[PDB]
Amino acid sequence: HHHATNLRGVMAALLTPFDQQQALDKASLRRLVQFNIQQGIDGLYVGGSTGEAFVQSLSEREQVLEIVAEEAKGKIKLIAHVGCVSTAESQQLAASAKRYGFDAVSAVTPFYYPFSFEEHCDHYRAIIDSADGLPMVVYNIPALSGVKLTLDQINTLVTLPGVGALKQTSGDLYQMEQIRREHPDLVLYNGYDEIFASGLLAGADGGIGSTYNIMGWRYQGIVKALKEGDIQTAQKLQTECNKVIDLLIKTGVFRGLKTVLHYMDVVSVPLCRKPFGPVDEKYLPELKALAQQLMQERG
Amino acid sequence: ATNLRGVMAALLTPFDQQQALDKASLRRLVQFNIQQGIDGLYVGGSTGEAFVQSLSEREQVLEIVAEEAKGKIKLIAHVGCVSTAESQQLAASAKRYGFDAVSAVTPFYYPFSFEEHCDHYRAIIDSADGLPMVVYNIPALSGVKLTLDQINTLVTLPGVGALKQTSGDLYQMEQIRREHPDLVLYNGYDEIFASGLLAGADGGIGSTYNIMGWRYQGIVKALKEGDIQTAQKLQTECNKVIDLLIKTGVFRGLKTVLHYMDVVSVPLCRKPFGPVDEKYLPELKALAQQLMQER
Amino acid sequence: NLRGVMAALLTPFDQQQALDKASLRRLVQFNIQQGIDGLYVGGSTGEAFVQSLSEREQVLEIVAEEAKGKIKLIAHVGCVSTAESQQLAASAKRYGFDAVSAVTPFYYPFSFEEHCDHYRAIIDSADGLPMVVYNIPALSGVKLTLDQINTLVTLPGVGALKQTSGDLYQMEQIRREHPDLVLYNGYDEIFASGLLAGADGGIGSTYNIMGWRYQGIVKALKEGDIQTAQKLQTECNKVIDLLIKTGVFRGLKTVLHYMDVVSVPLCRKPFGPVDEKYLPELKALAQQLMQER
Amino acid sequence: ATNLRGVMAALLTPFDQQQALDKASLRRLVQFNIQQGIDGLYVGGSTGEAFVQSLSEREQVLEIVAEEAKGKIKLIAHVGCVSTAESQQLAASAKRYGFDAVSAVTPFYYPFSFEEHCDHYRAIIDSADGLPMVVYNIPALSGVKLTLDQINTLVTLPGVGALKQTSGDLYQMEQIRREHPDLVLYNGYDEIFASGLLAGADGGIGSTYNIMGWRYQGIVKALKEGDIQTAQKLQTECNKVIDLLIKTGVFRGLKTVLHYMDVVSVPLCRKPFGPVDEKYLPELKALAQQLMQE
Repeated sequence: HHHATNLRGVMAALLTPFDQQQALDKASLRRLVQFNIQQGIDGLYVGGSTGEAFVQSLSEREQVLEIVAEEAKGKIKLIAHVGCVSTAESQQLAASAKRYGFDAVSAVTPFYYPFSFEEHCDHYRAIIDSADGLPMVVYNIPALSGVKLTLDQINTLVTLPGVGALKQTSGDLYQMEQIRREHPDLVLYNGYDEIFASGLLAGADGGIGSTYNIMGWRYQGIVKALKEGDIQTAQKLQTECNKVIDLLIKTGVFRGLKTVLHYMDVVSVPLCRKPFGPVDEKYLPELKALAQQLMQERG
Repeated sequence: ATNLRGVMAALLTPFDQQQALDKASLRRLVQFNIQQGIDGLYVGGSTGEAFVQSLSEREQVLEIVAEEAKGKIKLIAHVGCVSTAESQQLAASAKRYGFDAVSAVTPFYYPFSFEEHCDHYRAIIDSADGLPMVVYNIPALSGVKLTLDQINTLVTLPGVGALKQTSGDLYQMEQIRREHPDLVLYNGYDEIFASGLLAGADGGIGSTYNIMGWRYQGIVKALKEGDIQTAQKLQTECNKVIDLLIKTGVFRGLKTVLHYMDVVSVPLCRKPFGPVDEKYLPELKALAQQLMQER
Repeated sequence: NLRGVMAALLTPFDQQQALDKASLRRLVQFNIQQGIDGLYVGGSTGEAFVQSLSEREQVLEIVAEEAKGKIKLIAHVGCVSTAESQQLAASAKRYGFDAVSAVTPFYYPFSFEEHCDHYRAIIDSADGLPMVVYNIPALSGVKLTLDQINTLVTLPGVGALKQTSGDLYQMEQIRREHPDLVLYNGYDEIFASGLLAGADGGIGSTYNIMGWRYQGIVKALKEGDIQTAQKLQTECNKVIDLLIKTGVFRGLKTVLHYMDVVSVPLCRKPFGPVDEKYLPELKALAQQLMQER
Repeated sequence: ATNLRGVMAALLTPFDQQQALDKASLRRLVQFNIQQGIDGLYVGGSTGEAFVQSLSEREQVLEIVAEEAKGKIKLIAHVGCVSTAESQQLAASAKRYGFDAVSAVTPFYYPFSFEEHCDHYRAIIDSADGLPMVVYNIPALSGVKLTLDQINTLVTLPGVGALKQTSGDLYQMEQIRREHPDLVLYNGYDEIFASGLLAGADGGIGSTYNIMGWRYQGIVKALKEGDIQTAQKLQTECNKVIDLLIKTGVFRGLKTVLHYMDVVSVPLCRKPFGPVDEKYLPELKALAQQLMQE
């Protein structure tokens, strides 16, 4: 619990680049990992939902995990999202994660089927087992999983021996604050980017997100401002993030960020995997507009 | 409507053993919010148990409070009912009693269209005869689930002045604040106050304010001179209290505390609300001594 | 005797949104002739939650003058407030009603225990009338569990469940668990299915236009005329499609306008009027419905 | 696709204690389904624990089923994954084992535009290569809240000859049937099967049919002659079991009953499904004996 103090920070949810055939664009991936590190991001959360995990294989996921150890180990933090519906698939990646040098593992509450809470804790323990002492980030996302944990349940999920943090992809800051109060040293990752500033105020000590792949820096400043006690530009940074977040809801959060990064020239093909479609044409104007904008406010 | 910007207590409505309006306690509770340091009042809301009162009851409360408080603070009158005609009767009555504004929850139970909602609000803003209207939004209890634009359109309606945002979505809070720079934006849920501010609210209307509304102005102060640590500490001490209220049942809890603060005489809510569980009293009893000693 | 096809009465208003007594009366009659086993008085469909207690009492009385000893009359006295529900109940007794009803009190979060008392007080104030416990999650948000349902349908004084839920598994667990219990289908649109899983009746809105069509669904099922039921239900749903699109209450009131029963087809504000463009179909529908019976 | 009409068992996938596919108990469970009265089997669906298998495992299951059942009865391959191409791979495979029908769940987890679903269902029809498709809808587990128009646009995509309707909204079932007199219409919730047939459904695909598909076939029958009273008794007894199988957990519960009837060797579901509770064994045991006789 205390051992996980380091896992604190702003961590990007790495996208997975794909080629004209839907295959892993291995080259574009390699670039993106850099694009991220030169932004000054604290760490990368690899193979999560943003990372398109669920339209890939145990193998394909493992290539990414690997192709990212070669690059980003030692320098920044690496959390490996090893989560599948199957517990055994999860432990395969947890051990592949231990192998490849990773700093922590993480798993989405398994989904589609309605598992009990006892079943949920057994899923997690077994992935920790196979983690061979790597920290666990329990990954909580009701919107998309369909899972609905009480407070007490969530309290129990994070005091399992080997649990080090919480991805809280939830909009409830009453709960976010209740979690802090309860576990005063827990590493509490804000998960919805549209409310980072707000989540930090309730007891977060960092976050994870997908938008960082194109404007990471904005999020670090918000942390700085709060440390400082400068409530004013903190809100300027939240506010500008959501004008981008606003547009990435309109286009498609993944195919938007990728159709951006194609303009920043870090992706040969901005595609997501089927069944996800191509971005609609008329956004290209503004998408082209946003890459062009974002490159200059950094440099 | 900067006059409306503020920490407004959602006034509770006192009853007696026989479930009758307790006007002694109404008046005291009104004074105990003045002396406490509140910017204003929001009378006859959900928190005031509006929907277990008759119109005549909601009128006698309005009248008393303007009697005790007009000129002394801002007063908003929640005049909302499911019926437009009931709602207008109360708008007229609020205007009569000298109120600064009126408010009305989205009308509920039956499905109404968004056009029908707006006409509801047009009709009310009119019987209100010049009072500016606070649109009242509480989706979890109303069951009305408004989009963003729809909410942009309700707030530009003729003679709408403010939005009570009783929502937990601090993304939508920002999108309103960023799209209506001037708008008086009230935070609804007491437990995200600090963060609702950050997201872009300029104040709040809240039920627990009735017992520790300094702690929420104390939140506002703390945030304005960048003392995050006192602010978070407050919210935290607010939620500590909100955790107990959520367990005891919030209105009856809140009243039972004022019953130990000697303000309210019978700590009842109306049937079918029940009494507070006898087991919770020492914790409420000593929340009050605790709280009386902080003020 | 509470068992049957029991039409949820609409409250016809005049051009000033006041109780159109003549039409009210014309609708009691216009229903009475359809075969309907009874009329459900002052429920949601009766626009009750946009009337004062007086106006609701006004209806209970008028109707009970047009109807008592002829058909079954059920009085929905439910408000959010227990005291107010109690009043409408004692009235329903005075006017000599067959049963009272009371939808789970809504808006505020009440405990199931708190609910239970609500009904205990209303069963006392109805002074020996039986209660129709009136479930409706969609509109009230009250999300009842089977176990909670089980105690409520066996509170001493209660005698029936208005099961306004499209969950036909739960219908059967209830028929199973209380084999005698009277239990009304609430969705007009799954009535056929609902008797199949074990409702033995319906309290419904759209019965005000076609009680017989529903009655003849009950016939066919009873008579194993499975082909018939469907045919009917399908024509009973081709309307419900229409009415859902029109505005339902207004839709029905209008149809009763083009049937010469209701002088002015209006609901109270905030329900506005029926769009103009849907008047032809409603008129055609009206003039297709008088043909049958 | 009128030939696809009927009561189909949603096939369970037997596993051993290593969580490896138990191939001798698969074939047995297939033979037990055939011997039982079934019109056909629906393979590697949610009931088949699809979403905890790999593509390989899903393919090896199918193969065993088509070796054992093709010709004899009707065969539907649930080839649905989140990814279109994985569905596409399972699709062609499904055709190599000479299946009658292909199926796929509306892709889940990520929110997909309706358009993006329609294409997905086309790409799988292409690969199905002449095998009809069974649009499989199940809002409760998928979180995909399809409307009426949307659904009508699906089931008229060219190639689609069935809808699996695992939605408990029997008004929607009538609208779909009123609009589509010839569409095969599989009831998906076993606990409202009678009521769903009355609403429109002419077929069924379900998990409980693995232990009492004859009861379900009798409902179709009972109904069609106009014997409501037995349809009723049947559905009420079908429902008595589901009460049971919900308490224990449904797949494992069923795997247990199936174990007692000498069909499945090890009644395990793949983690994170837990084992069934020891306390429920008496009654689960007791249910098997009841059903073998009946």
